[PDB]
This record gives sequence, C-alpha cells and structure tokens, in this order.
Amino acid sequence: VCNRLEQILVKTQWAQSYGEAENRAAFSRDLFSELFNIQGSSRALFSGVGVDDMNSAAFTAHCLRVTGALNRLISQLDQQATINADLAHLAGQHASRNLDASNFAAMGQAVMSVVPTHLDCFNQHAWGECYERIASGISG
Amino acid sequence: VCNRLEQILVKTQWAQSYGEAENRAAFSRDLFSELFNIQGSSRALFSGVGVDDMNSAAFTAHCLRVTGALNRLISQLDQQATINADLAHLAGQHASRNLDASNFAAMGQAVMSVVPTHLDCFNQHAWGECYERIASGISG
Amino acid sequence: VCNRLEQILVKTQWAQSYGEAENRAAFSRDLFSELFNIQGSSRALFSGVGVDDMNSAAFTAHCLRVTGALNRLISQLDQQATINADLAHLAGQHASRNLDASNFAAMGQAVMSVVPTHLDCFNQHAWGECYERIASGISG
Amino acid sequence: DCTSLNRLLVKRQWAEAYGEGTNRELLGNRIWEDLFANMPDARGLFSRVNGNDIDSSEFQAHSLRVLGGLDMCVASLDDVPVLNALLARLNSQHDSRGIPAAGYPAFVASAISAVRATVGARSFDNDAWNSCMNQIVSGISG
Amino acid sequence: DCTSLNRLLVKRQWAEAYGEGTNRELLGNRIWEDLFANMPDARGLFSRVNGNDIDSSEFQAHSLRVLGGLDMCVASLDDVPVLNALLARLNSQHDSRGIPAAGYPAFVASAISAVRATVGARSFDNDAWNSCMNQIVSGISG
Amino acid sequence: ECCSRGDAEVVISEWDQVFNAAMAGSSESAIGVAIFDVFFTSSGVSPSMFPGGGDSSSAEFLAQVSRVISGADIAINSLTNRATCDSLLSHLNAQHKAISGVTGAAVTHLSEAISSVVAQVLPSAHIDAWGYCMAYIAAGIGAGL
Amino acid sequence: ECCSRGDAEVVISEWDQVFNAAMAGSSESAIGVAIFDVFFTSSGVSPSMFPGGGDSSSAEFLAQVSRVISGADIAINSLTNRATCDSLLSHLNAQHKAISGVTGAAVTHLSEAISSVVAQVLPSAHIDAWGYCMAYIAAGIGAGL
Amino acid sequence: ECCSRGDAEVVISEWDQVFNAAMAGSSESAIGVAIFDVFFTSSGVSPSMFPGGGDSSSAEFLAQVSRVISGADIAINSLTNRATCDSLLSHLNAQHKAISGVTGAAVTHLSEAISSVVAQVLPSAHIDAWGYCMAYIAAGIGAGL
Amino acid sequence: SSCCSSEDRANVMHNWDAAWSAAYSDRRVALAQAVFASLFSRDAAAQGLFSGVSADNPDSADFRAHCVRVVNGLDVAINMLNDPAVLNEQLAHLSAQHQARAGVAAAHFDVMAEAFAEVMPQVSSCFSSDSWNRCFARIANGISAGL
Amino acid sequence: SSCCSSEDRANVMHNWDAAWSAAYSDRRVALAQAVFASLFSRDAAAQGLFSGVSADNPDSADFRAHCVRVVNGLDVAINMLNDPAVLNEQLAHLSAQHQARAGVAAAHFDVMAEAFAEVMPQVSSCFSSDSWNRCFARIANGISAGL
Ligand code: HEM
Ligand code: HEM
Ligand code: HEM
Ligand code: HEM
Ligand code: HEM
Ligand code: HEM
Ligand code: HEM
Ligand code: HEM
Ligand code: HEM
Ligand code: HEM
Ligand SMILES: [Cl-]
Ligand SMILES: [Cl-]
Ligand SMILES: [Mg+2]
Ligand SMILES: [Mg+2]
Repeated sequence: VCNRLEQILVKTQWAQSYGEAENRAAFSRDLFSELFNIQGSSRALFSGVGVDDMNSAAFTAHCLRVTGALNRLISQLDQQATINADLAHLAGQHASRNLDASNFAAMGQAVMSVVPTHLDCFNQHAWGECYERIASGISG
Repeated sequence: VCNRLEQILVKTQWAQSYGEAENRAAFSRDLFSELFNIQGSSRALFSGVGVDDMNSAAFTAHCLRVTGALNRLISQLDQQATINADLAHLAGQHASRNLDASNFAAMGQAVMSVVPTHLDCFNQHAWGECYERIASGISG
Repeated sequence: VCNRLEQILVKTQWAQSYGEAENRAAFSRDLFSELFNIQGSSRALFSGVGVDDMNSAAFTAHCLRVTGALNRLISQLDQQATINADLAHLAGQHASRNLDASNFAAMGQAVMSVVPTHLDCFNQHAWGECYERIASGISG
Repeated sequence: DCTSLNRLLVKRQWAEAYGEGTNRELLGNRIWEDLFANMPDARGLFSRVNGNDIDSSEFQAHSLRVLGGLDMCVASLDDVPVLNALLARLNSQHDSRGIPAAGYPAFVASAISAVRATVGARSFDNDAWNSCMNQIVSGISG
Repeated sequence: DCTSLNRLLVKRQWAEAYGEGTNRELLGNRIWEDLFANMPDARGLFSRVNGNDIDSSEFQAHSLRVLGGLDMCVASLDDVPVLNALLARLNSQHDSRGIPAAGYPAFVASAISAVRATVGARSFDNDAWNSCMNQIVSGISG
Repeated sequence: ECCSRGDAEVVISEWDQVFNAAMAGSSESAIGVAIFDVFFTSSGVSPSMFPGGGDSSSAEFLAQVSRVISGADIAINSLTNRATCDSLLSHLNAQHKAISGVTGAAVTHLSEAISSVVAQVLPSAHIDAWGYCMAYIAAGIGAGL
Repeated sequence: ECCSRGDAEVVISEWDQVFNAAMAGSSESAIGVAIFDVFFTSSGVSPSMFPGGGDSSSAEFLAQVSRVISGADIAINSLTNRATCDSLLSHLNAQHKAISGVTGAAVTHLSEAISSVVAQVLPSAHIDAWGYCMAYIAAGIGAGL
Repeated sequence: ECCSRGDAEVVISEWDQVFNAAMAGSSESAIGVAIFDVFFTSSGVSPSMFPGGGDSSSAEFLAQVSRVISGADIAINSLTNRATCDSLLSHLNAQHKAISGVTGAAVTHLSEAISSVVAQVLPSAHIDAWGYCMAYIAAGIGAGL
Repeated sequence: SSCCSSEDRANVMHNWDAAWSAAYSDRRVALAQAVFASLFSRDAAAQGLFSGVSADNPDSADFRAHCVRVVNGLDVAINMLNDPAVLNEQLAHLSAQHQARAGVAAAHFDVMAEAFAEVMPQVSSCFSSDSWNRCFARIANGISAGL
Repeated sequence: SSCCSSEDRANVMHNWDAAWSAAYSDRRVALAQAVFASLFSRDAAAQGLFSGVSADNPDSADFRAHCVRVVNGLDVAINMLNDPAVLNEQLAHLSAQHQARAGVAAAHFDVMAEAFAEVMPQVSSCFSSDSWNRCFARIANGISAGL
C-alpha cells in the first residue's frame, strides 16, 4: 500500500500545502477542528491536551506535534524499515488510548479535507493509500 | 444516502466551486482530465465526443453537458421523486456504454479531486455520500 | 507663570504630539530615554520600577504613569485650585525621593526635546513656562 | 395576484435588500421614518418600544424583529401552508393593539419604497411587490 | 432635563456636524429645506434676507449666522451664566418679528434631523438633543 | 454580428442575475414551469408530448423542466465561445430530430418564452440582446425542423 | 479570551471617540463626576472616604476625579499590551491596598460606572467588550480586596 | 530579550533555507546523523542509550534521528509564539525526565550540535541568534535535569 | 464562563452567513428539524412543551413554521452580536416569550445548546466550534435569564 | 492696500481652525479677553463704548458673553473667506450693527487690528502674520465701511 509513484504525489502535495503554509499552527488547528466536526466523539480523547480551548498553547502544541509527525512520516514513506520503526513507536504512543477504526477513518477524512483546499492539484487516491499506510502502522 | 444536512454542504460547496468558476469550460475539462489521469481506460469510452483533442469544441461541449448535469442534479437532491426521474433518464443515456463500478468510482475521485481545490472548506464525507446517490442512480 | 494664552499653545501642541501618538508606550519610554541621556545620574532614581530594562512591563508602566500625569495636568492648567491640589498630591509622591533642581531641569529638557519632533510647530517659551508651573508644583 | 414570477422577483430583491446583516438597520430606518412622516399618529402604537426615539436600542430591536418577520414570510412565499402558519402567529401578535386598518397599507407603501431605494428603481417591479405584500398583510391585519 | 451627560453628547456631536467650515452651508440647508417644507408660512418671516431663494448670498449669510448662534450656545452649555447672557441677546434679536411660538419647536425638529443626518443615526441620542435644544429655544422665544 | 460578443455578455450577465447566489438551485423549477406555460400558450403544442404530460405536479415533467432549464443554461453560458456553442446546439438538434413533432416554429416559441420569462423576473433585461441570442440558439436547435 | 485583543481595540477606539480632539482636555471633570455619581449610588460607599469628601465643588475632589479618569485612561490605553496592563493594574492594586475600606465589590461597581457613563455619552458603545475589559481591569485593581 | 522575536525570525528563516523545497524531505537523515556525530563527540554520552544503539545503519536509530530532527523543527518553527513554544518544550522535558541518564549539560550539547551542523551546511548562519534561541530550547527541554 | 469575543462573533456571523439560504425557507427548516430531533432524543419530556405547534409530526406545516420562527429568532440575535445594546433588548424580548411558556426551564437551554453543537458542523463549512459554543451561550443565557 | 489672496485665506483659515476649541467656550473667551485688554490699553476711551456689556469687569458673565459673540462673528467671517459674495452680506450685517453703536469709529478698527496682531501669535502655532494682517483688513474694512 502506498506505492513509490503514489509517494511522489503525496510528498509533492504535502510540500505544497503544509510545506508552504504561512501559519503552521493555524493549519494544524484546522486539521483538528475538521476532525471534531466530522466525529464529535473524538474530541474527548484529547482532554489531556487542553482541548476545551482549541486556541490554548497546550492544544496548539498537540496539533503541531501531530502535523510534524505527519511530515516526518511522509518524508520516510520510501524508506520501508525506517518508517516501519517510526510507525511502531507511534503505535506505542497511541496504544493506551483505546482508539478504534472509526477514529482513524475520521482523521483520514480530516487530512483529506484540509490538504486540497491549500492546493491547485490534488490526487485523492494516492492520499487515501498513503494515509492508509500511516493509519495501519499507528493502529498497530 | 445523502441526507438533508449533507445536501446543504454539497449544494453550498458546489455553489462556491462550479458556481463561482470564472472559466466553466476549463473547470469541466479539468474534471475529465483528472478522470483520464485516474483511470486511463476510461478515455476510449469518449471516442464519440472528439476526446482525441480535449480542447476541441466537441469534447468541451461534452464536458459542459456533464457538469451541467451535475449542477441540475445537485439542485434537486432534496426533491426525491424529481431527482429519481432525472437519474433514471441519465441511466437510460448511459445504459449502452457498458460502464462498470470502477468507472463510476473513478469519476467520483475526479469530482472529489477537482472541487476542493476551488474551495476554502470541503467536507469529504458529505461529497462521498451525495456522489454515491448520483452514481447509483445513473448506474441504474 | 504659564498664562492663559501660553496654556492654549501647550494644550494644542500636547494634543498634536502625545494626543496623536500611534505608540503611546514608545513615546513615553522615549521621554525617559532622553532624560537618562541628558542626566545619567537620574537613572538610578528609578531602581524601584525595573529601569535596568527600559522595555520591561514594569518600566513601561512607570513611563505611562508619568505621561498620563503630564496629560491630566496639562488638561487642568486653567483650573487653578484643581491643578494646585493635584500638584500637591504629586509633590507628596516625590517627597521621599530627595530630588533636586537639576533633576527637574533635566526632565524639562527631555520633555522639550521629545515633544517638538512630533510637531510641525512648537513654541519654546510657552512650554518652558508651563513646564516650570508643573515642576515647581511637584518640587513642592 | 402574487404570481409565481412575482414571488421569484420579490424573493430575489428582498434577499438583495436584507441578505447582508449590516444595513438591516438602514432598511428598517427607511421604513419607520417614512411611515411616521405619513402617519404621525402611528408612532403612539410603539410607546412600549420607545417609538419617539427610533434610534434607541428598544426601537431598533423592534425594527429588526419586524424585518425578520417579513423575511420569514418572503422566504416562505412558495409554501402557502407554512406561510399561513407564519401569518396566523403574526396575526395573534397584532390583534388588540388598537392598530387602525389604515396602518397596513401605509406600512406596505413605506416598505416597498425602502426596498426600491435599496435595490434601485431600474430593476424594480411595483406590481409584484404590492401583490405579494398585500397577501402578507391580509393575513396579519383584522 | 439637559443633563451634564446630555451636554457632553450634544457638544461632541455638534462639533462633528459643525466643526469643519466647509459643509456648514450643507448643515444649514438641511435645516431650512425641512423647516420651510413643514411650515411654508415661516418663509415669509425671512423676506429681508431673501427667504424665497435660500441659495442666495443674503440667505446663506443669514443661515450661517443662525448656525453661529447655535454654536455659541452649544459651546457655552456648561456655563449657565454665559449661556443666559447669550440667550438674552438672541431674545432681543427675535422679539417683535411676528414669529409664531410654533416656529420654535419646528426649528428644533429641523435642526435635530439635520444633525442626525450629518453624524449618523446609530450614534444619535434624540432625548439629549431635544432636552438641550429646548433649553436654548426657551431663552430665545417669548 | 447578430448575437455579438457584447450581446452574449449581456445575456450571460442577466441570466446570472436571475440565477444568482440566492436563487440558483432553488428557483429553476418555478422559472421552468413558467417558461412552459408561456410556450404552451404561444405554440399550441400539446402538453401530452412531454414526459408526465406537462403536469407540473408530476415528477417526470418536473425532471423534464430541470433538463430544459439546464440545457438553456449550458447554451447561454457558452454564447461567448461560438464554436463550443455551435456544438452544444448541434447535439440538442440531434436530440430533437429524434423526437416526432418538434417544429422549427415551436423551437422559436420556446426560445422566446425563455426571453419573456427572464424579462418578467428581471425588468431591466436587455430584450434586444435576448432576442438576438435566443434566435441564434433557436436556429441551432431547430435546424432542419 | 475574555477581553481579547479585538475587544481591547473596540474599547480603546470608543474611549478615544469620547475623548476625541474636541472633547479631550475639557470634558474629563464632567465625565468623572458622573462616573462618581453612578458609583456612589450603586456601591453605597461613603463620599467622605474621598479627598474633598466627594463634593464636586471642592478642588481636592476635582483633583481626585482628574486622577481617576487619568488612571482609567492609562489602563484602557494599555489593554492591547497585556503584560504592561497587568503591571499598571498591580500598581493601582498596591495603592488601594494601602487604603482602608476599598472592597473588591466596590472596585467592580466603579469599573461598571465607567462603562455605563461611556454608554450614556456614546450610545453605540459595545457594552459587551466594555464589560469584559472593565472586568479584567477590576480584577487587577481589586485583587485580594 | 534573549532569543527575541527578531532572533527567532532569523533562526526560522535559516532552518527553512537548509530545509528548502529541494532539500526538505530528503536531507533530514543526513543532517540528523551529523548532529548526532557532533553530539556524541562533545557530550561523551553512550550511543547505547539510544534506539538501535546509535548505529546509522539501523532502522531503529534512523527512526530516532527522524523524530529528533522533527522535534527540533517543531520547536524552532514555534519560536515566534513563546507560549506555544514553552508548551512544546515542557512536553519534551516530560519525555526526557522519563529517560534515565539525560542531563542538562547533555541537552545543551545536543542543542549546540544542531547550531553547529546548521552553520556547516549554511555558512552565512547567524551563529549568535542560533546560540540564543537554542539555549532557550535547551533550557526548556533540560529543565530539572 | 468563557466570553464571546469580537473575534468569536466574527467567526460565528461568518459561518452563519455562509450557510444561509436567503430567499427560501427549506434550508432553515431542515437545520431546525435536525436540532429538534436531537433535542427530543436527548430529552423526551421536552417534546410535550411543543404540543401547540404539532411537534408530534415534525414534517407538518405547523411545526415547519415553528422551525422558521426559531431559526429567524436566532438569525436576528446573531446579526445583533456586533450591537450588544440592541442584542440585550432582543434577548429580553425572547426571554419574556419563553417565560410565558409553562415548563420551559434553563436546563432545556443546555440541551438545546448540545443539539446545535451537534447539528451546526453538519451544515456549516469550516465551522468554528469554540466560537459557536461561546456565542451561543451568550445568546441562550440571555433568553433563559429569569427561568 | 495689499490684497487678501486665495493663499492668504488658506493660511488664515488654517491658523484659525488649528487653534479653535470646537466644543467649549473657554478658549475663545480667553482669546477675546486678551484682545480687549490690549485694545483698552491702547485706547482707554474705547472701554466706555462697552458699558452695556460690563467691560469694567472683564471676568463677568456679561463681558464673557460679549467675547463669545465677537469671536463667533469673526469665526463666521473667516469661514466665509472662500465665498466672498456671502462674506459681503455678513460684513454689511456687522457694519449695520456697529453703525447702531454711537461713538464706534473706523479708527477703532485699526486699534482692534493691532490688538489681534499682538494676541494671535500668542495662541496660534506657525502663525502667518502677513496673511492675517491682509485678511483681517479685508474683514475689518467691511465692518467699518460707513463709519
Ligand atoms: C494517523 C495519523 C496520526 C498521527 C501522525 C498522530 C500523531 C500523534 C503524535 C505525534 C502524538 C503525540 C505523541 C507524544 O509525543 O506523546 C499523538 C498523540 C495522541 N493522538 Fe495521535 N496521531 C494520529 C492519529 C490519531 C487518531 C486517529 C486519534 C483519535 C481520534 C489520535 C489520538 C491521539 C491522542 C488521544 C493522543 C494523546 C494526547 C495526549 O497526550 O493526551 N491520534 N498523536
Ligand atoms: C455520475 C456522474 C455522471 C454524470 C452526471 C454524467 C452525465 C452525462 C451527460 C449529461 C451525458 C450526455 C447525455 C446526452 O445528452 O446524450 C453523458 C454522456 C456520457 N457519459 Fe456520463 N455522466 C456521469 C458519469 C459517467 C461515467 C462514470 C462514465 C464513464 C467513465 C460516463 C460515460 C459517458 C459516456 C461514454 C457518454 C456518451 C458520450 C457520447 O455521446 O459519445 N459517464 N454523461
Ligand atoms: C515634572 C514632571 C513630573 C511628573 C508629571 C511626574 C509624575 C510621576 C508620577 C505620576 C509618578 C508615579 C506616582 C505613583 O503612582 O506612585 C512618579 C514617580 C516617580 N517620579 Fe516623577 N514626575 C515628574 C518629574 C520627576 C523628576 C524630575 C524625577 C527625577 C529625575 C522624578 C522621579 C520619580 C521617581 C523616582 C518616582 C518613583 C518611582 C518608583 O515608584 O519607584 N519625577 N512621577
Ligand atoms: C408586513 C407587515 C408587518 C410585519 C411582518 C410585522 C411584524 C412584527 C413582528 C415580528 C413583531 C414582534 C412580535 C412579537 O414578538 O411580539 C411586531 C410587533 C408590533 N407591530 Fe408589526 N408587523 C407588520 C406591520 C405592522 C403595522 C402596519 C403596524 C402598525 C401601524 C404594526 C404594529 C406593531 C406593534 C404595535 C407591535 C408591538 C410593539 C411592542 O412590542 O410593543 N405592525 N410586528
Ligand atoms: C435655536 C434657535 C435659533 C437660533 C440660534 C437663531 C439665531 C439667529 C441669529 C444669530 C440671528 C441673527 C441676529 C442678528 O444679528 O440680527 C437670527 C435672526 C432671525 N431669526 Fe433666528 N434663530 C433661531 C430660531 C429661529 C426661529 C425658530 C425662527 C422663526 C421660525 C427664527 C427667525 C429669525 C428671523 C426672522 C431673523 C431675522 C432675519 C433678518 O435679519 O431679517 N429664528 N436668528
Ligand atoms: C429553445 C428551445 C428548446 C430547448 C433549450 C430544449 C431543450 C431540451 C433538453 C435539454 C432536453 C433533454 C434532452 C435529453 O437529455 O434527452 C429536451 C428534451 C425534449 N424536448 Fe426540448 N428543447 C427546446 C424546444 C423544444 C420544443 C419546441 C419541443 C416540442 C415541440 C421540445 C420537445 C422535447 C421533448 C418531447 C423532449 C424529450 C423528453 C423525453 O422523452 O426524454 N423541445 N429538450
Ligand atoms: C476601576 C476602579 C478604580 C480606579 C480606576 C481607581 C483609580 C484610582 C487612582 C488612579 C487613584 C490615585 C492614586 C494616587 O495617585 O495616589 C485612586 C485613589 C483612591 N481611590 Fe481609587 N480607583 C478605583 C476604585 C476605587 C474604589 C472602589 C474606592 C473606594 C471604595 C477607591 C478609593 C480611592 C481612594 C480613597 C483613593 C485615595 C485618595 C487620596 O487620599 O489620595 N477607588 N484611585
Ligand atoms: C535539544 C536537545 C534534544 C532534542 C530536540 C530531543 C528530542 C527528542 C525527541 C523529539 C524524542 C522523541 C520522543 C518520543 O516521541 O518519544 C527524543 C527521544 C529520546 N531522547 Fe532526546 N532530545 C534532545 C536531547 C537529548 C539528550 C541530550 C539525550 C541523551 C543524554 C536524549 C535522549 C533521548 C532518548 C534516549 C530518547 C528515547 C528513545 C526511545 O527509546 O524512544 N535526548 N528526543
Ligand atoms: C437560543 C435558543 C432559542 C431560540 C432562538 C428560540 C426562539 C423561539 C421563538 C422565536 C419562538 C416563537 C415565540 C412566539 O411566537 O411566541 C419560540 C417559541 C417556543 N420556544 Fe423557543 N427558542 C430557543 C430555545 C428554546 C428552548 C431551549 C426551549 C425549551 C425546550 C424552547 C421552548 C419554546 C416553546 C415551548 C415555544 C412555544 C411554541 C409554540 O408556539 O407553541 N425554546 N422560541
Ligand atoms: C473685526 C472686528 C469686529 C468684530 C468681528 C465685531 C463683532 C461684534 C459682534 C458680533 C457684536 C454683537 C452685535 C450685537 O449683538 O448687536 C459686536 C458688538 C459691539 N462691538 Fe464689535 N466687532 C469688531 C470690532 C469692533 C470695534 C473695533 C469696536 C470699537 C471699539 C467695536 C464695538 C462694539 C460695540 C460697542 C458693540 C456693542 C456691545 C454691546 O452689546 O453693548 N467692535 N461686535
Ligand atoms: Cl439546501
Ligand atoms: Cl484652552
Ligand atoms: Mg441607539
Ligand atoms: Mg448663492
């Protein structure tokens, strides 16, 4: 899943969206705003990171950690052993959260709803495949 | 499928993309360009509408007919009996083309790849549901 | 000292400088910067208001208190009994500081060095007279 | 008659005149200034909402409620059963307030002039607006 | 009552309406056009200053004197003894000119509407303006 | 020319004024039924020749009305690109050639019903530009009929 | 936030509208005496606790009014720099801690008198932004009281 | 201040110059391994304390390098919003508190390795602004260690 | 109780305006119908309070007209967010109207707020939940004052 | 007799406007009081002409009101400098009023001009003396015509 050509599209399109965002904190908060608006039940999962105020330093810091992780993963899509190790590390970090498939699906929808609004060109399928690669690794 | 609230999102977002497009012919040609780039085998289906030259009057006219149909359908999502009749009419128009599920899936990907690049805000799920409503009606 | 006509010039020119300043904190800090540059020995008098860092919240707050006092005094130059009472109050606030005539003279020079750089028109004599009115009241 | 094409015109022109929230107050003021100039004794009916000072917060809130009432009716012109239920309620809200029957045609004239002033005379259709406004006030007034 | 806070509001709004010399004529014209529309027989009182042609030099100078008179009173609202001395003189200047008592409330309405039109309805306070204008005209009119 | 670039721009602008952000998506049926009412009166064509027999309470006819307004929309919006417009019109022409009892005169009546209803909902409409451009549309749809 | 940057800008703009080029320097006493009148009524605080016993004919009280309006001016004008504002408020807090019989509730009443008088002289005032920002000011001056 | 808004902007700009459109996504590993090489030399810390034992041929260590460069990226990019940056640093601090044998001095050495490698790949780097801002970062990560 | 700021009001007015259908009642009815379905699911007893508007048949003209009135009332209040002096008179008006309805209580407004919070992200693009929550509270608290 | 030019009028109107207190009478009273003190110092007999306004007590409300009237009259005239047709009617009006006061003579206007020339540089920033002198003459000569 997420072949070498699909990786080219996703790397290029992430560079043009996240990579070129003038306000990285706002981009990252928007991701979570879309997530909560897609699946209201997800919001409570973030009670440990100041989610009651999405403009808080605490919540913004969480959002930046997440898009930074997306960035570091996208950078390594082509390095199978390295990304597998990194995905396992993230899986460990999410293990105690008792997430389910609907949660990962909602995050995929959020990513794929925010990203194209920052682009002139977007490839839905490649993004679905490479998001699946990441989600499956983190779900563990 | 495609509930009354989802219809609000899709109507609003179609209005803001197609509805506000400065070059409707270009928007419509872009849809088909993305379709062919997603599923190369779809291109030959359009041999009767001058597809060898996507900038031709003949092919552009086809593209405009298609986005005009998308527009008239989106306008009637809330009028069940009317849209059902219109979808049946379109189903008749596509019956002899021996299309398959992969073709409808590829068109959905094209629509959902072009539309958000014209928007500040896009709701993936609502678009998937209402595209499914239309596709199922046309597939017949 | 500081006659009714002189008051007109000073009120008008204060309105056009302080009154129109886009950055009141910067205007007020500039006053004290000029004071310290005129009389280096004055700086230590302000050790209780964070003067070691002139950009501190503590020092900026002091500067704003001072130009606000200049403003409220200038507003009452024409109300003899009221300004006399207010000047006596300020005199009480400065009594324990063991200030001398050279200190008041240096502050007058600072005021009269900052103000005209914000004006198209400045009347030196009227400013000297009305500054003297204020200084004499505060020196007590 | 307030025909289907009349309703289309009135809806579109109302949305232009009222659709942006700022200048809702400007539209309302146009109505009341005109109405009270033509019918000064009408001002007294609004004593509870400070009709002597149309610029007061109390009157301005009343003015904006009136425009919202009109908006509900215009938005529902194509759905007569809903429109009738809206007018039924408006009727209850106006009965036994000592409102003279003449107040309604006066208000209709003031409202039409206000919309006309807002959207411009060249695009305007007095016939459509009168027909549709008369349908509305017929449901409200005794 | 024309209270301390009323006087503060009237002073500030008057200074906005009258404070720049150009458009003093525009403010005056708003008053006279309104007054003579509401009270046509008032026009006759101004025959010596060419009231038939409000745009004439003679009438315009009169108009600007009136506004200057109002300015003196507004500027002095906080100083009742000076205000009373100003009104005393204005009274002398209006007595035995055959001015009907009704002319004063009419002028007050015209002046308030003119100021309101100039400074905008959203910032306006009709109560303050009426109270303070009534203090002024009470000193001028018989 | 007849239906010049300038005429076309006026017509497109006025169609857009009718179907603006507030009205687009909600008013097509009412506009369309009104166009058909004027058409039936001027043309003498039988409602029975249409899906749902011209009955505005029938979903089959309402869907027909949706198609007609959309077809008109597509042609109108392409008036400034004449080569593309000619192709749209040729497609519509083929569709009507396959239908018994469509005449050139009747196509003219429908085109003029579009113009007249537009002028009813938009009093300021440039009736001349609408005439010239709807005549160009009618000529294309009605070719050989 | 409560008293956001946006709220602060509105409040500063409105205070500037009251104390504009025509009014600044001439209207402080009248505004101040009115604020004190509303404060005395709402708070039940004795005028005798103030210089000149709250008598508006007394220069000692008029000078107090001048100080209070100026203090309010300085705090209000610093609302967009929260660190500086916090310091101004802490200084005022120390000054009121040194004064017997200043309560937190009374500080709230005075802050609300400022807002209410502003709305009386400026009908268009954003009463919500004034409430939020005057509450922030009251919290700082009234801390521990 | 130390690491002023201006200093922060310089550092962010220079980090962006290193990780520009051509280099971002492809150079992190090489930059990261070099940072670790300088760190191990200056700090005397055992490679064995790291995933994959500090072996650049091991995917476990390469993934660690990816995390470290990304963590640095996130902190650096937030330098102009101090409240957000403080929170990021507090999170990193908690993570390192949970790890045996992380010292304050070692955190300083790693921060200085970032600066030194940046200056090696970007000769024009403002070494002072890097020192001030990396010291702020080190102070936060290394708090209580 | 977090303040509905100038910035929050801008966000809410933007979300609201962008989703508004200015010429037709169908969209506002659909919005309100979804809110009421949520409210009645969360608090089954609340439905009885609406017996005067045929709540038992939410698709009825009677109930659809109620939906229009509710969404209108909220539209007017939202549009007054930048003029709170006027807002206060409007909310006092609405409060009086709800005081006149036996059984309507402040607790019901909390449930209504939950219903809007659920429904708005389904009809509004780039919906700002925190700003909505704070400014809805500003409005609802004004209506529920005195009950 | 040097002409009060368009440029002079601009200068005078600028100096005058910049020094004006638009909402309060205290400044214009202070200006006029200084002018009268100068006038009466220069021409002691002139004070008797002002017995009807308590000139013997320049701080009286009666005299302060006169000060307001004089500064008002000059303010109106200055503001009419760019519309001389209207100015001429105003100065003719003022002339008639001064003709009605026994003992007021053209020579007094020269002394008044000296008084303004002395006082204006004490109240106006970047005061343009030549433009003031020419345009004051334009105004004063209009009032003093016929006496
Ligand atoms: C598939 C893409 C995802 C990525 C790249 C990602 C990344 C991250 C990162 C980097 C952290 C911080 C780890 C740390 O330093 O402690 C984190 C924490 C967390 N993530 Fe995710 N995540 C993803 C998906 C999800 C999903 C789908 C959910 C649930 C809807 C979720 C819920 C959480 C929670 C609850 C935390 C802990 C917050 C806390 O510290 O209280 N994540 N995630
Ligand atoms: C679900 C969304 C779709 C819509 C709204 C749509 C609409 C239309 C319309 C309006 C026409 C012209 C009918 C006429 O006037 O004769 C058309 C023709 C056609 N469509 Fe589609 N279509 C859709 C999907 C597809 C898909 C998924 C394919 C295949 C990949 C496809 C293949 C064709 C072909 C081959 C024609 C005939 C072209 C010709 O005349 O030679 N369509 N479609
Ligand atoms: C003549 C114009 C002056 C004005 C209007 C003025 C005004 C003020 C004001 C308002 C305060 C704050 C009082 C409080 O709230 O506690 C203050 C404090 C002070 N002033 Fe002045 N002042 C003037 C001149 C001077 C001069 C000439 C000096 C010495 C060079 C000076 C030295 C001080 C000191 C040392 C403090 C106390 C700072 C502290 O709290 O530690 N002032 N002044
Ligand atoms: C199409 C026309 C009209 C509409 C849509 C309309 C709408 C409204 C609305 C929505 C209210 C508030 C109801 C409530 O919540 O209690 C109201 C109140 C009122 N209306 Fe009308 N109205 C119209 C015409 C008139 C006319 C012509 C008059 C009288 C000349 C009038 C007099 C009043 C009065 C006196 C009130 C009550 C004010 C109060 O609260 O004390 N209305 N109207
Ligand atoms: C606040 C209200 C008013 C003010 C401040 C005002 C002021 C003035 C002033 C300053 C003059 C010139 C006096 C002079 O130098 O002789 C004047 C003249 C006059 N005013 Fe008024 N006035 C007011 C209201 C009215 C009203 C209500 C009327 C009648 C309806 C009126 C009728 C006249 C007439 C007839 C003259 C004489 C015109 C002439 O020179 O022949 N005034 N007024
Ligand atoms: C400007 C003039 C006209 C326009 C724009 C127009 C447009 C259209 C369109 C867009 C369709 C749908 C084609 C399809 O997808 O199959 C259609 C169908 C049809 N039209 Fe027209 N038309 C016009 C005039 C006429 C006239 C004058 C008649 C009758 C005498 C007519 C009779 C029909 C019929 C019977 C159908 C087929 C309905 C069916 O069975 O599917 N049209 N027209
Ligand atoms: C928002 C609320 C308030 C503001 C802005 C304010 C401001 C001030 C200022 C600027 C001073 C002058 C300090 C100095 O230079 O020594 C002052 C003094 C004073 N204030 Fe307040 N104040 C507030 C509330 C109160 C309240 C509620 C009380 C009474 C219960 C009070 C009682 C006093 C007294 C007695 C003095 C001292 C007068 C003296 O003897 O010098 N203040 N206040
Ligand atoms: C500026 C200085 C530093 C930065 C930016 C930094 C950053 C990081 C980051 C981002 C992580 C990943 C956290 C996670 O997701 O679990 C991490 C982990 C780690 N760091 Fe650091 N670090 C710094 C200094 C140090 C130092 C000086 C040491 C050693 C003495 C150290 C030892 C470790 C270890 C052992 C781990 C855990 C690996 C694991 O088992 O998952 N770090 N660091
Ligand atoms: C911000 C939220 C709300 C708004 C804007 C709102 C608005 C309105 C409006 C405009 C009316 C029509 C008033 C009339 O014509 O008398 C109404 C009626 C009513 N409301 Fe609300 N409302 C809200 C919340 C609630 C809540 C939480 C309840 C309790 C469950 C409630 C219960 C009622 C009832 C029982 C009626 C009367 C229905 C009838 O006509 O029989 N409302 N509301
Ligand atoms: C440009 C210069 C002057 C202006 C604008 C001016 C203006 C005025 C005005 C507006 C009045 C009030 C008229 C009324 O209500 O009857 C007045 C009154 C008078 N003026 Fe002047 N004046 C000027 C110069 C002079 C001079 C040079 C003298 C002679 C010394 C003079 C002597 C008087 C007297 C005696 C009165 C009557 C005072 C009273 O009310 O008892 N004025 N002037
Ligand atoms: Cl909808
Ligand atoms: Cl002054
Ligand atoms: Mg108001
Ligand atoms: Mg003229």
